[PDB]
Amino acid sequence: KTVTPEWQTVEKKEQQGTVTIREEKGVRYNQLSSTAQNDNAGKPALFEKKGLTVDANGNATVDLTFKDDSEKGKSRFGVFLKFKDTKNNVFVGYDKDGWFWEYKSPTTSTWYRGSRVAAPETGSTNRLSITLKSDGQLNASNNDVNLFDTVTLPAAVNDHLKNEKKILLKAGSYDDERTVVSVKTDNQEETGPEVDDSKVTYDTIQSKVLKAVIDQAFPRVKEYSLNGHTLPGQVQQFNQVFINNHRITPEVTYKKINETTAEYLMKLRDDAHLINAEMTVRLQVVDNQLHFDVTKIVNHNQVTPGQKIDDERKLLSSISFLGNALVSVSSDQTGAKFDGATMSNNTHVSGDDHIDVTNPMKDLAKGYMYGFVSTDKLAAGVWSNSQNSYGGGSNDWTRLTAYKETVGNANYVGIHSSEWQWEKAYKGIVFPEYTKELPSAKVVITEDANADKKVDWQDGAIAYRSIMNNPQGWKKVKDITAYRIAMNFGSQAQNPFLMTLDGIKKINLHTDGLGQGVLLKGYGSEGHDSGHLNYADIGKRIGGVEDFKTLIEKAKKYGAHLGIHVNASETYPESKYFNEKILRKNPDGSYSYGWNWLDQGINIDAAYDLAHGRLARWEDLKKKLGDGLDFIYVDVWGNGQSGDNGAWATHVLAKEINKQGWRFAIEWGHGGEYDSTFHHWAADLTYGGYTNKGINSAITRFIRNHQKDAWVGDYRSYGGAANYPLLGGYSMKDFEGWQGRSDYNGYVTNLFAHDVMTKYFQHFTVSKWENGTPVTMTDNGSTYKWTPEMRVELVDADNNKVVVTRKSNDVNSPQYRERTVTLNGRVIQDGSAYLTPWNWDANGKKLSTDKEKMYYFNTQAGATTWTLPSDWAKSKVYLYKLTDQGKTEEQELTVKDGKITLDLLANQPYVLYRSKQTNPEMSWSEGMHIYDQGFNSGTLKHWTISGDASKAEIVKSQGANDMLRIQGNKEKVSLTQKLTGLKPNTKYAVYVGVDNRSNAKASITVNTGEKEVTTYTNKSLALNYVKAYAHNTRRNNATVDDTSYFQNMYAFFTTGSDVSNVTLTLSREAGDEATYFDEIRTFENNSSMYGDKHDTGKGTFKQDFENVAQGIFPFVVGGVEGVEDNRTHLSEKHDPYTQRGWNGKKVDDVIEGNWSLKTNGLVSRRNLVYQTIPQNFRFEAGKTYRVTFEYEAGSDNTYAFVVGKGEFQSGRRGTQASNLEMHELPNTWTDSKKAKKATFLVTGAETGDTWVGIYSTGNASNTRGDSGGNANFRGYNDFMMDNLQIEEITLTGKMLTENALKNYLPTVAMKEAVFNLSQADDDISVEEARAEIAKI
Ligand SMILES: [Ca+2]
Ligand SMILES: [Ca+2]
Ligand code: NA
Repeated sequence: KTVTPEWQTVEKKEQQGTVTIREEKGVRYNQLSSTAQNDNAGKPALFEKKGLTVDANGNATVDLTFKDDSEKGKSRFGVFLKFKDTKNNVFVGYDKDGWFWEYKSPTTSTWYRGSRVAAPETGSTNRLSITLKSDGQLNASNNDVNLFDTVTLPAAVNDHLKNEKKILLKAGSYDDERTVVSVKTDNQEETGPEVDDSKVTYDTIQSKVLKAVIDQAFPRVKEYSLNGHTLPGQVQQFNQVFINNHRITPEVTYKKINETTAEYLMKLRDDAHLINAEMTVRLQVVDNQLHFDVTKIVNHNQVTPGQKIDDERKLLSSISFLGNALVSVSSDQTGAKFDGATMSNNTHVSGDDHIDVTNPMKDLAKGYMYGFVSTDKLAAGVWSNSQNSYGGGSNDWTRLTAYKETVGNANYVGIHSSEWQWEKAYKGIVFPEYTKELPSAKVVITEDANADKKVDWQDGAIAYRSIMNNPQGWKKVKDITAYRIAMNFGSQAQNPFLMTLDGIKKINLHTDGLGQGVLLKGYGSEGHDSGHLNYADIGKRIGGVEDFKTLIEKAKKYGAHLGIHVNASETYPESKYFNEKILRKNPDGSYSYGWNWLDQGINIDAAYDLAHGRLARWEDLKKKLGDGLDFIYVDVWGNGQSGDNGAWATHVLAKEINKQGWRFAIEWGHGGEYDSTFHHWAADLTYGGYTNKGINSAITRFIRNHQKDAWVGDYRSYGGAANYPLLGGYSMKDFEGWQGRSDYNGYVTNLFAHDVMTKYFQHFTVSKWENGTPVTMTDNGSTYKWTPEMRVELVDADNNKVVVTRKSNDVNSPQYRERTVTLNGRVIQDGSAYLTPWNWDANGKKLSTDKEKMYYFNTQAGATTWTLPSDWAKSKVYLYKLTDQGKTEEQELTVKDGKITLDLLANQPYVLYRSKQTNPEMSWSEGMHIYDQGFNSGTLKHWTISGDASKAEIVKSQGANDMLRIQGNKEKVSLTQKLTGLKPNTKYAVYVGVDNRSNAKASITVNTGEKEVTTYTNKSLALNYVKAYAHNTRRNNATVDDTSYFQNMYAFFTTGSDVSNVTLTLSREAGDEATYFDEIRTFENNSSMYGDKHDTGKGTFKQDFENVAQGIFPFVVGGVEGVEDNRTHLSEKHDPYTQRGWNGKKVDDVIEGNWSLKTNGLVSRRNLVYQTIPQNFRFEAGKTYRVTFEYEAGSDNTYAFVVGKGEFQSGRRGTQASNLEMHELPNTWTDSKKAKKATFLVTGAETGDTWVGIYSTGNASNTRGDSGGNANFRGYNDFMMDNLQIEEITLTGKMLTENALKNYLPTVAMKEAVFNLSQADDDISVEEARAEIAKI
């Protein structure tokens, strides 16, 4: 008997309730109760379970079954996640009035308005799921009912609770009322009507191999028979359908077209429900398949896609043959069994049902995705194109429904097609024709199909592949081994298109031609989460359409497939397609705001969007890009931001995308089961926790493992299916920016550790799946039982046979986590090492004999011996070490009676070949006008060095990222290349990224043949805080000593008519310390900032922001939010939406022209938002300048103009905030219709060291009674700059007193000292000036 509670009250004396163990009905519980000495505010009864705690990766999951034992309407229950205290937490729970979320923190505390799901009824049983992630993405469901739309915690709120690991249940009291809930513990230790065929007239259609007995009155199969064996269809007559969810007995006329084909015309009429249609069903046998097809529908009501309709009831919306089993099995038959699959993304809970059809037996009426019935002799499987959904979770994608039906002494289980869809409409407007897809289902019948001398669901599964749908593009999945995100954000152009080609080339070498998948996140507009919906708006700062086309063409040669990250759920005002009609509104007419980051977005009504030309937008992208693109990754879709993102809506989206020739990929793992080939939740193992991963179904994975990356990969933490799956499963990493990750070594290692074998298996189809003994595990706050897979067999078109076997059934054994793989009887993997053949090129084509190869990888040291196949056995054999320079350290191995022994470096890939091989010339950085732009070629030979060439060399950053370094040179060292492929008489920009730790001059110089422009830096003084950038200052990316001061150094120039002798020169003067360079980028640019001219030179400096090459030049982003997707960027005009007045917006996004420099929401941070650095603009020693700009600010004194010098807050004297010269700026709308103008006099410190910038003060903003998105959208918390001008002048005392006057007047309008300033002597000295101004 159990005396041990799974739950206990917390230790805080006053937050204590009463835990008690209670065993009632079948089940055991722990009853949590509140007491008299509790309340619902500071001192509620809190409870706590060992293990239940935010996971290593910062995701909180709760999956709690319970029942409410409180008096009806008297309960206040919920879960606290990431709990710090009563006023610092996230909460999901209910009260009288239903389910809500709520969060509390200094910055922001609110809860859920908007209609709630009703609270649980007393005693009813509740399966609660809650997820809070690292994104701050909160979702919850109760008994598979979504409780609310996804909420994302704001940056401020999430950052504060990021570290909190507490997960508590709350039970609150109020006066006499108490909360009492019983949580379900982990530990818990026939007749029916007979048939009457007397009036039925049957018929038979038959192929060579399959015969089906069919009714002449209604399209139903009585039985099938293959090779004398039988399976029933629908034994009892049911001559009724459901149209628009209404029961209707059709008027049917029948006609047999030929021996294989019969068809029925079916009239459907119900005046009371405005039904008046006819349809033609066709039943056809082909080989061993029965095809059920509605071949024609006619709605006699008048309906026209695109046109509005007066009464949605006149549409023929849904057709249901539910009640007619397409195939079934009888408990009278031997081996009677049904097996089905339902959606599960919980690594602990399989989604599969395995039911013996017996009499007696349990009720069965359930939706399924895949379904099979089998006897001892035959198996059948059913397919349907139904996009029915019975609900969320396991009720979704339920294209089949299985039913128990008692007929006489027999229990039948039959598989029916779920409801079909047809004419649908949104707010009266009928959807486009292409949304309609004629209903269709198929049955396949099979004898043994995997030669194990028994007939079960697996035999159905094998047969099922010839009737099922297949995700468009699925054939490519096998050979995409290296997926990766290349990211751009905030006008920064972190990963230009042509530059991505270098990374493709790099991986090509290190993997010896394995296939790649690069997802361009921020390909459009300014980057990621900018200009959503305008899919055709390829981003100009990363190379425009021209470069994106080049990237696609040249990537083919390396098996690099490209995709783009899009969003069909949300848009920002900047966008072209942004417009009030497309926006989503709540019942009360307020906007459904999306997330606030660069700008505050607004959700869109996807239904409206579909009804109003969304297809046009895909076709524009296609017209713009042309052929070449592989896939489209649709972010967000699934979270209900944009409304209905169900099976039906998702199918329609996928068809739009597919129709352009593109593959479909989604974020959601629940999502797009019918069409997707890639799910981020499945692929990125460390994200969302154990309940948000891939499809946990042996049946589904059996069927489709080779077609998509959608499965449960290896992640020991998550347990269950995730504890070393035998088929592996794609595990993703990256090094080109995503989530601040730019470490290259770990990318390749992971690739061989997990993905090579995962992809090997995808070159075969599963044919046998054998499970072992149930085993007990304990993780993520529970103890649960799990049946692992023990043996999987796969097969090939050419009869090759792979056999994967787990080396132990014992979960405590380490060999539980080990497998052996045999190819045709021969061992290719055992435990930590494998030696796999790989006989396919990057694009999956068969490699020619002479190019066939094997890969070796071993996660430990130690010798391993391998038997060679017959065609390698009597041969020479060469081992190569694979590095970022390709094949290295060639080594002839010794073969000994068909065996070789490898004793090599652990976690290092090697490739074996039958003959000597060489690496090819990569043509690095091609199209970028320079060779090896990022120093990946292992050599500086291409550079003309001048000086002591030993003082320059390529070195690796702390992120394994190659860089040029010059150091310890006692004389000038310089490296020169000629710029290639330039256009005559054309304006250009070039930058090299530079991080200079020496005071010595580090310079970039272009010489056009007609002119020479130069730009230089001394010791760098600005840390790099751009999260998506390779050389930001995170440890894993730091240059050296855990810091990075990398910033782009520019030179602007113009070619003359002769381009044959344009050279670029990086150089460094004498110094001991190091300068590091990386990433030389040269590109067309039409700015003119230097005395109204383009070329770098003397003259007044002006930035109107209209022709910025990249970034926020001459500023660089500061440390105000640490290394981050910085919330300062170039904002784009789209009038009226981005300007004053629209939706109550208080300030302009763009002050003049089409572009301005916008900061969003960074108020009250006490830190530098951005600053100049000397290499972008140098305030020269002793000279005085007049800095001038126009600006908008939505609150008084939230942002300030600052003059500083040296490295800000570097711990050196006077680099502190106090010591900056600071000018707080007032708001620009309360008393003005346009941006105000600022003027400052700045004199360069003698250390050549000075800079100016914008600082976020400690003052609070003033949102004028607004809040939420309204507050964000309207710019109370924003700051915009435009029309910068810096101009050298002659400092004089008078000059100072005049500028002071202008700066002190605004105070005077709400004195005598200031009047006296205005009549200061024309020749006041700078001293007396400062004297007087100080006294004001
Ligand atoms: Ca079999
Ligand atoms: Ca402008
Ligand atoms: Na923007």
